[PDB]
Amino acid sequence: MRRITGITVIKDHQSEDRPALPYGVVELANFRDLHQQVRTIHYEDIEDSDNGEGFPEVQATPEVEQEWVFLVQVYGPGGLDYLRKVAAAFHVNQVNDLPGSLVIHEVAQINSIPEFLGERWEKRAQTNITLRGMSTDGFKVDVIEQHVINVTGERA
Amino acid sequence: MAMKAYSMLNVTATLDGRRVIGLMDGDDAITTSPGVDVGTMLVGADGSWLFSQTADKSATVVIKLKPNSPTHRQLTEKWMAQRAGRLVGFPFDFIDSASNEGGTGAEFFIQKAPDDSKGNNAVVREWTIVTGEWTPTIPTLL
Amino acid sequence: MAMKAYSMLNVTATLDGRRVIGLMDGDDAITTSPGVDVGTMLVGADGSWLFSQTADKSATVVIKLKPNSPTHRQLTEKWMAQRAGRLVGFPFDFIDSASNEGGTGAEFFIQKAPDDSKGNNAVVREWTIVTGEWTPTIPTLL
Amino acid sequence: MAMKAYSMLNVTATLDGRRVIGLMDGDDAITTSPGVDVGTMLVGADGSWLFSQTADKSATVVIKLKPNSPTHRQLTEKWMAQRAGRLVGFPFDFIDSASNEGGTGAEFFIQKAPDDSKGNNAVVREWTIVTGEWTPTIPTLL
Amino acid sequence: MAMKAYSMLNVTATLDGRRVIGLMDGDDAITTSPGVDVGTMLVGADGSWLFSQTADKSATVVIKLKPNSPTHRQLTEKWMAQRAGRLVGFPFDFIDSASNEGGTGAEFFIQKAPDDSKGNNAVVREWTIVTGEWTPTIPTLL
Amino acid sequence: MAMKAYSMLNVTATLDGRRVIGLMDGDDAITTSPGVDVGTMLVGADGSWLFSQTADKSATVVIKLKPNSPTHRQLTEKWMAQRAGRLVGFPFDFIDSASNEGGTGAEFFIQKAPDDSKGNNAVVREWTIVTGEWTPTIPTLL
Amino acid sequence: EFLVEGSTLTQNVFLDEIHATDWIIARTEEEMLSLFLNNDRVPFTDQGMQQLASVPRAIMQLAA
Repeated sequence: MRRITGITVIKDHQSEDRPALPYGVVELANFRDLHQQVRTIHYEDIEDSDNGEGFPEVQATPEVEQEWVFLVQVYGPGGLDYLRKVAAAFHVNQVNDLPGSLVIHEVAQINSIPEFLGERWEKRAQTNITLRGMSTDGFKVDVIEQHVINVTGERA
Repeated sequence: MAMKAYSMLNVTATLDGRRVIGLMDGDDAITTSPGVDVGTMLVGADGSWLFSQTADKSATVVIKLKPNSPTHRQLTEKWMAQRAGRLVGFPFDFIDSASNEGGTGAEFFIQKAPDDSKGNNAVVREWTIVTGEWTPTIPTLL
Repeated sequence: MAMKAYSMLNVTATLDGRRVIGLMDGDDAITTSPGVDVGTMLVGADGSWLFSQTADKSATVVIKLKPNSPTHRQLTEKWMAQRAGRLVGFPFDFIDSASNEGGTGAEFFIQKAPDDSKGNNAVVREWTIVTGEWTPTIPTLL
Repeated sequence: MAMKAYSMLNVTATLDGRRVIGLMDGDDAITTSPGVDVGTMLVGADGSWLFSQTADKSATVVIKLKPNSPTHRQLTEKWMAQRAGRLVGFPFDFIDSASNEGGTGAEFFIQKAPDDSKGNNAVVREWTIVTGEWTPTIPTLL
Repeated sequence: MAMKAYSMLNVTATLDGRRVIGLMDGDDAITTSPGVDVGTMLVGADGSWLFSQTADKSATVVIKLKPNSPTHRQLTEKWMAQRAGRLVGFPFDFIDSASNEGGTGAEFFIQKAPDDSKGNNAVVREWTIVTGEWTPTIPTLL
Repeated sequence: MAMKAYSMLNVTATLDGRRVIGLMDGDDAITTSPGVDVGTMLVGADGSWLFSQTADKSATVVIKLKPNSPTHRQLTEKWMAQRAGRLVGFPFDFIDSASNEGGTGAEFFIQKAPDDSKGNNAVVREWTIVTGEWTPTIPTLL
Repeated sequence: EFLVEGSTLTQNVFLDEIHATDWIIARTEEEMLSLFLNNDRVPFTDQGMQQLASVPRAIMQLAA
């Protein structure tokens, strides 16, 4: 159930009864990294760890941007207006806010595909909504904390 | 305060108090370029070298606007004000909220003017402004 | 009085009384460009700066017409009139009704002439006109 | 006498009596361009202006022909006649019957010559002719 | 009262009451040069030195005008007046409003005359005037 | 120690101690080019020849960075340090671990600066640095 | 004959240091006032926050 539109929204592939006559459905179509290489690598020491020699273990996390592509469908007698409000709500600020390092990038073309379901032309609409957000992970890695160098002049 | 994804919804530009709203489509709608090269290396006939650093801290900015944008009205009023004889600064400054990257200037001046093309669809209107000093802001959030 | 969508059905151009009708296809059929740059910034070897503003308020306009357009007939009569020896202004002015954007001039002159290409299909005919003064109109409806 | 659709079957060109038949494919097979610009606007340092009109009424024409066209034979005979030492006018004139658009000249001269390329298929042969005077005809049927 | 940008729209020149309007294009349309050097340093064979200061406070001015400018008419009347036998001063004075830089003289005289070139476009007409005294004004606004 | 496949995960670049991380997409993200040609052959009118070898051992490097990269922050701090008046070397050096191909320099200087384009998506930021000496390392693992 | 000690107020607080800061303050206030009156509204987000930050970021540049 989205805050922008006043209707009920549900997940893509469930096994429940159709909720009401007007409602929505969101599916995840794909996602991918956006740039070829990383932005930074964040190193952080694990809280209260030990690698066997009095050294706290080090965890590294890459940071790259990613793109997620969803598939939005609205079923019933108000699909076009409900998706038009979503398209026009992507421009105003303080409204299109998402919690963590997430950004709505673009809302795509909106098509209408009425379908003859259950002895009645069921109005339908569908679009694509794409987000944009950084990447988080963490893997344990090893670090240098000393050096050694030897210098010689071959022939004095 | 994680370094969020880039978005045009967090970039803010101010031109003499009022904001800039109507911008054309494209990967380059507000572009600032420095005046001249930072320096010049001179290598002599023997192999020695000498670097020379310039004192020219100036920049130009190019803004692309739709034919229907209040910033276009503001700029076309400022152009006529300059043509009449009045000459003032109208500071311009722009920044990105995600990384504090951008810059500011104190006194700009209209340097170029767009071409009024009507045709069958909408066309860009490009304005070129020039400053005598341009201070970038250091991106502190990387 | 909402700022309606742009359309070529609301742009009006007048060339010496009569209208302009036959225009070629494309996103640029009537394009006006100013004479020279508005100004020039000069930065010295020390870092100081000085801006210089020009007094050249002149413009040129390019019109693209089909090979069969009454405006083409009017222009090719005016060209022959100039070649004969007569020299007059024939004011040209154009505007968009949706935003009052455009301009006007008092005395123009034919500067270029098209190339008569026959080939297998229709080809553009481009005319270039030049004024000594060009007054844009401020878009009051944004 | 409605302004019918354009067609290459109504364009007539005459080169020293005989017609022109073999023309290459393309949207530009016979193209005439004027010698120089019609005029020049000069704006001084104060803002005044002065327009200058030229007396050069001359034109050049470019004709594109297939490698097998009787006009090619005629032109390559005329070229050799000029090379021998004889110098004459051979008037050329062309027109469109749908709108009476086109022009005529009294004395032309071969200015360029084509490049004989054999290759695997047929290639264009371009001839460039130049006149000292060129009188366009006013399109009276619009 | 900020030191505004330079512009030719704030420079005023007066020649015997009436203004100067028609000026040719270029970075140098009104140029004033002093008569002789301010001084001369003389160093002897031993190393001592002596500076000598002249009493010649005189200047010449060069004005470049279009072939169609009322100032050209005024100057060509004054030249004929001098040729007839009448000899008078006709004071000339010019100044920039942005920095109060310029000068004035009390009695000038036509020293040179332009060359009447017709050609294909407009050409400059240069007049050279000479004074016996020339007082510059100190630029008080920097 | 087989000559493994090439990968960007084994190329290391160091700019004044800290590493370079944020690099734009493309087959060319760090490119170094020598100052001038290695030599010049001069052949006389008789057929003899003479080769001339230069003493200019200098190079320039171009780095392409994303708008959000800590190296961008470091470079934009160094640029302001140079503009203030401080002038230092900040050595840069880069190498490939698979074949020991690359080079190093002792004292570089910022020569160019990027253009701040905002637009609708992310754009490259290109920095150009110049050294007075550049020592390549010989690829010992082929 | 000339003024001496530079018009101090405390041990090492000179008059011009007060005058310049007062000028900076009285300039930023005027520029902020001239910003609510030109634009209609300043939204309550980062977009409007940087718009207000644009005034000191220009006054400091003009002061340096």
